[PDB]
Amino acid sequence: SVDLIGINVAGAEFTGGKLPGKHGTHYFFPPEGYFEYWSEQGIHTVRFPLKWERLQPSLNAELDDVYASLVDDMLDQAKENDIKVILDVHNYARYRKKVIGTEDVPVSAYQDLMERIAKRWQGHDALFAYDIMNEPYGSADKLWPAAAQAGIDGVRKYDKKRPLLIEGASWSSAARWPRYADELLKLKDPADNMVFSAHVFIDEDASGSYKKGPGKDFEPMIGVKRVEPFVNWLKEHGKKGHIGEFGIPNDDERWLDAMDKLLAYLNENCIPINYWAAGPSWGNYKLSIEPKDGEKRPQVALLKKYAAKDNCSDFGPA
Ligand SMILES: OC[C@H]1O[C@@H](O[C@H]2[C@H](O)[C@@H](O)[C@H](O)O[C@@H]2CO)[C@H](O)[C@@H](O)[C@@H]1O
Repeated sequence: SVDLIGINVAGAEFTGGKLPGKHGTHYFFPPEGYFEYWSEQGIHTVRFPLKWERLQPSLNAELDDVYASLVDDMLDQAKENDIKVILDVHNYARYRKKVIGTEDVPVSAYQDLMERIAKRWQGHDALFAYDIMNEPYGSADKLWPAAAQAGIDGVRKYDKKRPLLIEGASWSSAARWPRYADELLKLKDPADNMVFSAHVFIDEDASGSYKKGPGKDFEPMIGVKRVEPFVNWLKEHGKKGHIGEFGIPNDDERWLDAMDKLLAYLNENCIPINYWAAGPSWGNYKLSIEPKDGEKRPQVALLKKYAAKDNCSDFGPA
């Protein structure tokens, strides 16, 4: 099913500078019992970041069985708790700091990664979709459309049914989406099941740092206004959409009001959201909705409120 309400469960992509790194020290998968809390809160879809270099420490070669087995176990526990998972290659269109499409990371190497991801997990009932790359940016922007096509071709060799979540240039900015997304119109999916996925924060520079508070003259519809360029481009071109990353601090009611207004707008257009972020090792991270003693998480009640209003059967907009 297409749930409008989902969460990011981050941690497996942490500490990108430590490769391969050590599980429990540099990166973190959900412990056993982790998904139980979110299942009882009525959350049934999870977006799960992964690091390409840990999945595949050598281009064009087999996946690392140790890290991939941690993914196996995660998907099993999601199935235990009635959760479907979006796998997210959280790599900014780069492998070991080099852009997909340059000499050292040819698009064929990216295609090989996605072939291997799809081959290993297409048979897993808990797998919902592939977010084939998180936030292309910078020098990756011009090369990203060609990379995306190779990623699509790779998955479709082994999985011809699941949705493919296609992010855009410029950190997949929702507010800036129409400036660059026309180049994504050339993408071809034999299965005709692509969904575009933009990201939005409502701080000053949309970086999600929230260095400052809402400030005076704060516009509660700011979240709606920053996703309107994305949703209107989807309507103009007859495409389907998704918001794969959005989060707010827990310390100002004005943030919550804007998140309510955003979720209402997304509901009216059948656009799913993945809140950024839950996860087992976030510590004091200001956007975390993971339960923490000496923290309250008023974003969760808002998510649950709109999960009960979800009467969409497919990705919108209409
Ligand atoms: O949006 C999350 C993403 O933002 C990056 O900051 C961008 C920002 O998105 C953009 O709106 C602004 O104009 O430029 C900055 C970059 O200088 C940030 O670098 C990422 O870590 C983050 O994932």
